[PDB]
Amino acid sequence: SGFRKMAFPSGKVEGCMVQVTCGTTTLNGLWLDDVVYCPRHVICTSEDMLNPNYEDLLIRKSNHNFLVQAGNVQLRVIGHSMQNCVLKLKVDTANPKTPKYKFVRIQPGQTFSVLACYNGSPSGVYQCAMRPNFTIKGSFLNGSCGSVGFNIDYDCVSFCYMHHMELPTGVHAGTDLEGNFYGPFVDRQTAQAAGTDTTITVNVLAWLYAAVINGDRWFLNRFTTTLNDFNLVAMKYNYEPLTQDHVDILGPLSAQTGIAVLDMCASLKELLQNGMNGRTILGSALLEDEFTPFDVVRQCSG
Amino acid sequence: SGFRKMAFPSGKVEGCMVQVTCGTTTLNGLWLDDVVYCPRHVICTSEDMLNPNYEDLLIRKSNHNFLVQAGNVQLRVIGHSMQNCVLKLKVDTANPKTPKYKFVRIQPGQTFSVLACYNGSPSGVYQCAMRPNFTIKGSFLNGSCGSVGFNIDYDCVSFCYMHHMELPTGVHAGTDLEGNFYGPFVDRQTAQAAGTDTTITVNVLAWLYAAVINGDRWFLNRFTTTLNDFNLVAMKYNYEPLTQDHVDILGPLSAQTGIAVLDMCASLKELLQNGMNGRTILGSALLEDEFTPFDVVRQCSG
Ligand SMILES: *[C@](O)(C(=O)NC)[C@H](CCC(C)(F)F)NC(=O)[C@@H]1[C@H]2CCC[C@H]2CN1C(=O)[C@@H](NC(=O)OC)C(C)(C)C
Ligand SMILES: *[C@](O)(C(=O)NC)[C@H](CCC(C)(F)F)NC(=O)[C@@H]1[C@H]2CCC[C@H]2CN1C(=O)[C@@H](NC(=O)OC)C(C)(C)C
Repeated sequence: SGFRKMAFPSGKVEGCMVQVTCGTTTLNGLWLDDVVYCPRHVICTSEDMLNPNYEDLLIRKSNHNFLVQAGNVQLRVIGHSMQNCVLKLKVDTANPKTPKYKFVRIQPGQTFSVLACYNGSPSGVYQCAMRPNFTIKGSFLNGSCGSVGFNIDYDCVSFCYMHHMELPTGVHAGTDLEGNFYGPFVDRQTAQAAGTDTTITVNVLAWLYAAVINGDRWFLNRFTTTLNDFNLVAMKYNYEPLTQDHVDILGPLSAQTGIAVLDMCASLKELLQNGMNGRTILGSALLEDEFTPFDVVRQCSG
Repeated sequence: SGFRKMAFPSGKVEGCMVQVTCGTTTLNGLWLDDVVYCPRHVICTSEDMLNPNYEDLLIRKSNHNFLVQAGNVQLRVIGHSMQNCVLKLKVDTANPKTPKYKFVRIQPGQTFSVLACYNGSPSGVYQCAMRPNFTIKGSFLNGSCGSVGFNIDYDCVSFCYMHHMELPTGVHAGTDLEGNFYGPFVDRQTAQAAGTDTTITVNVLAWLYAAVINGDRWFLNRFTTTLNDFNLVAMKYNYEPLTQDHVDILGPLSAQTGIAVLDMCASLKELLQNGMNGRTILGSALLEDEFTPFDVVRQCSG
């Protein structure tokens, strides 16, 4: 029993973190096979950041302008190219610690683990979700650019996020491992703000199932609701629409607990309208939305 | 910016996890140098668990009764001994992935990362605290025994917890890596209950400093309090006493934010008496107590 915000073991990713320096900018890179992936803004100076033309800035660089360090050893850069907002540095050595990996671009609502790094050294691991407004609520300081987010599927590391920036509200923006930003953000130091965020409804329902699996049932009720009437209440509280596909994905949890999805929706509706009345669910006084249905099944079934 | 429940990168510990089987009981072991450490209850049967005499049960075992598997390879057991509630199995191979390590017995209020494992395979990592009642609020299923808790200090892994059991309230009990239980618990399937828990006051204050460092200041006030008057209010809310040593440990955070410890105590007193009035601190509607002052400095300073 128990339910924690649980990250994937980070070992397979720790064995891929390197330091990348270009001029006075040092950040992290991801070394897989003979390629090091990092944010392309590693080529910028403070003046360039305001409005950079990355194609020009990269044309002015050579392989020797990039210093890649894997622990105590230097990896010679033998080639370079830009793919969207990432820079790919071909190196002379294939990483012997390269795990089985994939690059995936996730959807909002999906969770992942972040391995926060500084100077190519892993510092900590935590669990995030891609918010509906395409930001992540991470914990990143200057030097963390190039830190990655990932999921582990059996023995395959699926990389889904690379860190690039912090928005004025303290939330974070970045790209997939092919350098495409999540959301409308751009890698330039200019006025950008996250849109209004919403609650990931399917994940709140998944976490209410986790609470039931763990013996927290106080919020359950005899009522059911229709998907339409639930969505009418959900919109009012800035919750994402619950779809029939979401109801289907919650099927296994619904069957394991004997509580139909629309029955759980009536509990969520009652919680949204009345609050918790001084009570907690899984040690939280707020409705948690950063566990997917898969995270709940994984953690509760091992 | 940002503040998350952050675990240490688990790689160094993942490289030490093995599976240990004795009869039909399979659990996890920790392989460091040529020794595998695991819960001694691996030698018990369901009938033995009610009231075992471990000295007898171990005398009846031989090295060949223990099956140690490190991934796909079998590690031959060449010796065995019991130290408190842990079993130490000497094996024919020294772990080539043995990090720089120490075994430490932590105090209540200290935090650590748990690498949850099943059949010698790491499943997830999360952050815990040793509660004042000597339990941990973990997330563990059957098969997780032998999973360890640790801190990483520079390049040294300090192991502090090995998982053994779950109490009726859903919280967890275990030992240090030398097999001494935290708290009054014993490794036998009999009536045991955790005592009433309290809030780790020094950690709540550390997290209020983390909130200020991250721009959350709504709870601050112009008042100060005395250590005695704060402790009089703290006892009323089941909070641990705040000591002068705690006030000293919070010194660096107090100096970085310009808010004296007793000034922050007046904020905590006001929060305990009035509540949050619909507001949150670092995304929480409860006062968090599972970040130590060191965790805050580490995460906020990188
Ligand atoms: C990152 O480049 C790094 O770690 N380099 C050593 C750095 C990470 C900062 C933080 C707080 F998120 F960890 N990112 C930046 O400084 C980025 C940089 C690349 C893309 C634009 C350029 C500015 N920038 C920012 O994060 C700025 N934010 C915005 O411009 O938001 C619209 C600030 C420096 C935070 C104002
Ligand atoms: C652990 O032995 C294991 O993973 N083995 C394969 C197991 C872990 C259970 C859990 C839920 F915490 F992950 N631990 C036990 O089953 C222990 C076992 C060793 C010490 C006593 C004996 C019973 N036990 C318990 O956890 C029981 N709890 C108590 O007896 O609490 C007083 C239950 C089986 C949970 C009732």
